[PDB]
Amino acid sequence: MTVEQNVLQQSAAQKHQQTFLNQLREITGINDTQILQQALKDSNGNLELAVAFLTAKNAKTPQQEETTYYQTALPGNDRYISVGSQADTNVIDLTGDDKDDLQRAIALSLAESNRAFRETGITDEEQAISRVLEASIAENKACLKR
Repeated sequence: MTVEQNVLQQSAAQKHQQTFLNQLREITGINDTQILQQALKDSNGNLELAVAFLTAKNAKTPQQEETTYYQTALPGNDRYISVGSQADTNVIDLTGDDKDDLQRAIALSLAESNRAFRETGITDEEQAISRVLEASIAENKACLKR
């Protein structure tokens, strides 16, 4: 797939800096192309030195075996900030169980009645109008010239 070859064309003198520098990426497992050539100018042809200028601390060998050089083969990212954590709203009530409304239906009527009534009820009006007619003599005995 990624054959480390193809077709070489001269460039022998350059083959030196290539290998030496290439190495720097191998021993210390460094991945900086700029800091490397820099480690060379200071090493003056010294490997463990150019290496030292890069790690200048510790260093092993089985760390990261030159596997690739593109998408860092990133075999995983990591948990970011955190979850969303939405609102846990789910209480209240859509209906609110309000059956007292009808209690208003009848109630309201209880009004149209206590307002349509006449406090009386016995309807003594009949006995009245009557006693009146007679007052003037309701009917008539000896009709007039009319």
